[PDB]
Amino acid sequence: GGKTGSGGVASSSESNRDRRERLRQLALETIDINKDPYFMKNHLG
Amino acid sequence: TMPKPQWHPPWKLYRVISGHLGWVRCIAVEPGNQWFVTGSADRTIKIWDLASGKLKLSLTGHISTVRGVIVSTRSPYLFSCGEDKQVKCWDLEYNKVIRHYHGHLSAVYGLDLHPTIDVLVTCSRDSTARIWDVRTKASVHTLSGHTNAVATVRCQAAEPQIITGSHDTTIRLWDLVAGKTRVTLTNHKKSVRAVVLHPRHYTFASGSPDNIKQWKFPDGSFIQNLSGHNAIINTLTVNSDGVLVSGADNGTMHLWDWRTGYNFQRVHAAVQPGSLDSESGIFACAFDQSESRLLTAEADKTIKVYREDDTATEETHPVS
Amino acid sequence: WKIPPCIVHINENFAKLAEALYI
Amino acid sequence: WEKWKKLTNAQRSGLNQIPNRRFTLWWSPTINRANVYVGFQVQLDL
Amino acid sequence: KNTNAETRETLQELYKEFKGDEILAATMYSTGKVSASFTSTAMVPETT
Amino acid sequence: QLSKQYSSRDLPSHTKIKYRQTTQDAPEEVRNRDFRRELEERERAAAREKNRDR
Amino acid sequence: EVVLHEDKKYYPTAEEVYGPEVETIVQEEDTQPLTEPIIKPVK
Amino acid sequence: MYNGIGLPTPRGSGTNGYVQRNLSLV
Amino acid sequence: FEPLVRDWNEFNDINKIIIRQPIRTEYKIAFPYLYNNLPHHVHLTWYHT
Amino acid sequence: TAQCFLRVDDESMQRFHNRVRQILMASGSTTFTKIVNKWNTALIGLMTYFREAVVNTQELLDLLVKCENKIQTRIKIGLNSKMPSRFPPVVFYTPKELGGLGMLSMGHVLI
Amino acid sequence: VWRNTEDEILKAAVMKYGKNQWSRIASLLHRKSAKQCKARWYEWLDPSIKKTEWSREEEEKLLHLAKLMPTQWRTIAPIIGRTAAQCLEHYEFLLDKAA
Amino acid sequence: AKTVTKQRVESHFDLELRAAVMHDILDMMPEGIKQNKARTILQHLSEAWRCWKANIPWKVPGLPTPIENMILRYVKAKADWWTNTAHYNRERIRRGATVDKTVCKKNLGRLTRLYLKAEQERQHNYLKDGPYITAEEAVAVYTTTVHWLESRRFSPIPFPPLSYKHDTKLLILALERLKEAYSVKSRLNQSQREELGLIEQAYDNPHEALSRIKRHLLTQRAFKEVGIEFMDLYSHLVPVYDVEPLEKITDAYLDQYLWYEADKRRLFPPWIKPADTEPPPLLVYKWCQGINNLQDVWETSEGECNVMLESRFEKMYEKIDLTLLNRLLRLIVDHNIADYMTAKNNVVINYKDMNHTNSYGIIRGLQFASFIVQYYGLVMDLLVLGLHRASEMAGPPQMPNDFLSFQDIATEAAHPIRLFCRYIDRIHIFFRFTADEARDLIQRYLTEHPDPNNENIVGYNNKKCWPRDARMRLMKHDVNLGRAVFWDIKNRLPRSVTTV
Ligand SMILES: [Mg+2]
Repeated sequence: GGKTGSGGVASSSESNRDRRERLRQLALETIDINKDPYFMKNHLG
Repeated sequence: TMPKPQWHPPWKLYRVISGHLGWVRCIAVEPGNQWFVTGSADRTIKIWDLASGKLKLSLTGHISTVRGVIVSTRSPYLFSCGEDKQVKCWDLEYNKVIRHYHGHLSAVYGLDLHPTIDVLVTCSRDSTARIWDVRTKASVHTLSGHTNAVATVRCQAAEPQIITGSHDTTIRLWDLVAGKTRVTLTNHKKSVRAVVLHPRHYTFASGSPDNIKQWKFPDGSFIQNLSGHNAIINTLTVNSDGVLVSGADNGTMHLWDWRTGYNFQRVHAAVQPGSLDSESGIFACAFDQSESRLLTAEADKTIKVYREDDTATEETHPVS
Repeated sequence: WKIPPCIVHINENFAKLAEALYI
Repeated sequence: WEKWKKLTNAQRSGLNQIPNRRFTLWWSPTINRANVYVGFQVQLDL
Repeated sequence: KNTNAETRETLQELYKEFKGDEILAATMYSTGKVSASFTSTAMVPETT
Repeated sequence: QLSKQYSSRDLPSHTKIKYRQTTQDAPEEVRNRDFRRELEERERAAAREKNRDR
Repeated sequence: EVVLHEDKKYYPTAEEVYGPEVETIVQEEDTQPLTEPIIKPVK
Repeated sequence: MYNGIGLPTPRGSGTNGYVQRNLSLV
Repeated sequence: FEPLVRDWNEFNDINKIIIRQPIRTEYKIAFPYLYNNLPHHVHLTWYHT
Repeated sequence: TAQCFLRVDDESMQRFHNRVRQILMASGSTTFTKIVNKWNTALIGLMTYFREAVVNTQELLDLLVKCENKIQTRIKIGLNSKMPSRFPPVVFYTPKELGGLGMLSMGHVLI
Repeated sequence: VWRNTEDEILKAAVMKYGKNQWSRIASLLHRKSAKQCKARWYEWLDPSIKKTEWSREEEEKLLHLAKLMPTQWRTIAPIIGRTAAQCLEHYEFLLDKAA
Repeated sequence: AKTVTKQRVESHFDLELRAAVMHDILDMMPEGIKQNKARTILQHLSEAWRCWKANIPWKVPGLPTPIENMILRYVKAKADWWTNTAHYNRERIRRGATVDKTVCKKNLGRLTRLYLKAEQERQHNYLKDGPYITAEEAVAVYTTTVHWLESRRFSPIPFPPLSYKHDTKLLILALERLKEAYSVKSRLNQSQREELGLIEQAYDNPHEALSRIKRHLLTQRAFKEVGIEFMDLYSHLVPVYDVEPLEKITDAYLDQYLWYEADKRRLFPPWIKPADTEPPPLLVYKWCQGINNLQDVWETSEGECNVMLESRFEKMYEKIDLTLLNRLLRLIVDHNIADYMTAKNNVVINYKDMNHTNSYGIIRGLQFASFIVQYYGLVMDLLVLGLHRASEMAGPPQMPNDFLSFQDIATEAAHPIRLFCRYIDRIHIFFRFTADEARDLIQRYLTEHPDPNNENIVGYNNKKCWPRDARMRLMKHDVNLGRAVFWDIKNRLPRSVTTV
């Protein structure tokens, strides 16, 4: 049983974009927990 | 010190009944001494013959642990009380539930009957007790005022008529007709789960992991301590002959003298074959009506029956 | 009373079996 | 008779009502007769 | 078992040449063996 | 503050108490009885029964 | 004395755990069907 | 006549439980 | 009506019987106790008016 | 020189019955025609295996009556009524070319 | 198969989430599923799996078992502490060095 | 003040279990003066329960004993409740009282966990109490199989050659069999999509495949892990094993290959009977029609007795032993294939979160497990019949017999066992005794298992489906012959191998 009032299911392009973004947060977490002074995220991402 | 205590013989294990499928949590004896009744955490109420220990019958109505049973002296009724918040009235001539007392708000931890009138007292985990009219299933009084589970309740005909020991570690003696607390005894340090009344001595005892205490009616005055049994105490049960059995929750059960407070025997039974050793523990004790046999209901699903030892004397068992 | 926070055998007849079979 | 995209839970399960719907439309002058036992009469909307 | 020469001569040579073993010979609060053996059937049951 | 709501289960039912009669086991006969010897008797009788059993 | 897993007795028996003088009943199924009242009525 | 033939109750049987006698009996 | 409650016998041995007239439910109701085992909660009705 | 009397075994009756039971149980997510396709498959698989042991087993014949009419009743319950005159036999036994459901029957025998 | 990048993304994911939430870790990985994740961690990326050289008693025990219980590598391996693929390759390797 | 009905039964059991705990010790056997960490003893209690359910040995390193005993006691209370509820509902489901559809699934999950706890214990007990089969029984079994095969003049099955001619036929059959699973092409899943991909690419390039296969068969002896689950047939459950598609393909091929070669070399004698020549209704016909054609079979004049005994081998797939089975396979195939099969039965078996390692029995969800079961059953046919009668039934290797035929009438009537059929592990035997054979059999039976009290008549089980005019009649001589025959057949089978 689903529910009423819901959108669809995210399409593979949006799923891909957010897989990417989640991966990036995973990276920020690990470089946080490993405290890196040798890092940069440049103005192009 | 004190006079010298009476010498009582010892008690020896002589039977071990096994038929339950979960902890056995309450036990009681017929008036006329033909059968006893056990209520267990497998949700059944079994009825055993007291001579042979054969199981005559098993009733299944409850939805969870039966946490107390009792049988009416005046009417052909058994009253059961459970953790499903329900209190039932089994009629023993059809073997059928005929009456049910609704209104508690959490498990009903124990239940007792008035010997003269037809009323019922039940104590529960919502930190209240209730007085039901047996016959019209109505709550005549809601004894409130404790501040935690009301572990146990006893009623008597003399005054005060209702004694409840609780888990906020205090005892209260209640006026029934008024329906409110006369006396508040705050002498125990840990939760009070067992209290008992002497059959012929206007006195009562109250046990806790600290120590048993003896007290005097009707205003609840200290009399003496009783110490030595340092374990969570699930049951106290007193003979006619000043024997006082205190059965604990780590298995051990000590026997005392009601009067002088002298612990003369210490029993440590062994668990039924396939049990862990941490599944030793005693939940109910009961003297039979001849006060010759002592039944116990155990946390390893057994009923251990002890008898009086007939071949011992003060020179076999010196008194200290 | 402090509480921490929650978060092979081989018989020797295998040998006598295997070598009885090789023989 | 009547010879990708990704779907939510309740699309990947729960029956398909359309073949039931058309079995009822076809057999419908029987499933909807007038001589019944108990049944309270009602007019379709418009 | 007198079934055949293979079995007779087998058990002869086995009870002859076969001698005791080494690796699996060696290899066959509280501690916690109770809790272990209780929430795991893959152990020998201690009850104390 | 006594409400007028009500219940199917609180209708009057079982309005007489069956009192325990003379033959079943009235508190009178319990006043009388000798229990220890009666129990000794029945226990011996059962032991004899399960002796004849085996 | 190789003990096929079907037997495999752990758990010392009753007589050995309690002793030679204490009796030991084991009452699963009961006598006395449900319809036979405990307290009988009179007539 | 329920002559030991038929159902006790034709209630949960999926039939009306109606009974008759084998007309081609001889 | 719905039935009230819900192996081997010797009197039912088919070698020992004589069926000259076959029993029927009319007989089993006319004589409840002669023609029926365990006849329970039964009224014995008869009339030679 | 001899005769063999055949019957369907008890455990084979019980296995047929459990198979119908899981048809009915996993049908709140099927359409009428798939409930009847599974009934048809199970009933052919029983009849074509046993074939004359079924004629001689008086307990099957009852099993098949009750099971067939439980399947029909689940289709009624799928619509929203069990009136016996809204659903004559014609709607269940009509072949699937004429739009019916296409049941195959063995419960219209005399037992 | 598996590439340095993915192996390290795995390492990071696991070390964060914990070692039983395989479905989300799978979700982090593009074209990798929880079966493969779990296998990879429990055979090659678990740090209690040791990639060193064999003690002589390890080896003599190895050959003793592979004679006791022939071809049962999953059963043998834990009795000496390497994964069964390691045990298998090293047993053939001793057999062939003595070939 | 609402009742506890049917949907709050589990929720309520836990309200009250964890209330009782909090009363019980964490406030009546403290002396952790500070603030008694009851919120954390309750967390132990819930992890002790998860570990019981997953069969993990739960031990928290330093934790006072009273607390450990309290936790262990209450987890055992919850486990007794959980298990008795599983018993109760399984009876209800088996006879038919629920149609509720969450109880069916809760109960399949409960009994799967209980089965896997029992099973991991049974494998541990193997590795501890040692091979249950002695070194005398194992040697008798091995030597007897050698004598069989040598008198048959079998010709062992060789490794699938390099330029073998039939391999694309055998692989085409494999893959057709595998696609039959996904006949419908439903929503299947990731893993079934991937398996279908593998089948199609190995359908396109049939030699990359066969190269891969023969490589696996040559080098691999450590395989992935297989998953398990149960199929609920409402009266019992059936295990269903899920193997990885690569190895599924290598086994499908090995299955086809072994069966083709075994039947060409005539490995399986004709009484091993799910055979390809007839369906089961035809076997029943041929058995009736074989009995009726035995020689003077219906005569009782001189006091003969026919006995038809039929039983089951009672746990073969589960006390197969992987070391003895490796050697007994080596007598038959190439030591490479024997080793692949025997090492493929020893995998890690995995359900939701419980894992264990198979070491004792057989995974019946492999694709050559038909072959392994029927070969082992051949060895046990030999222990039941003996080599002499089994060779009279199978006839001389230059001129085999057909299902239930013999060569002459002398040989057929030279023994009590006249017919024998063994369906996969079901055993149907037909004996024909003379008066004195029967009398001596019953003598030696009674000598050992004396029945002075006429209680043999009680255990006997007949078919309460025919009328008593047609059932079996238990006279003393009859039930005693029945029991003697069974006692004599059940003595040929060691108890560490199989029983009856
Ligand atoms: Mg919802």
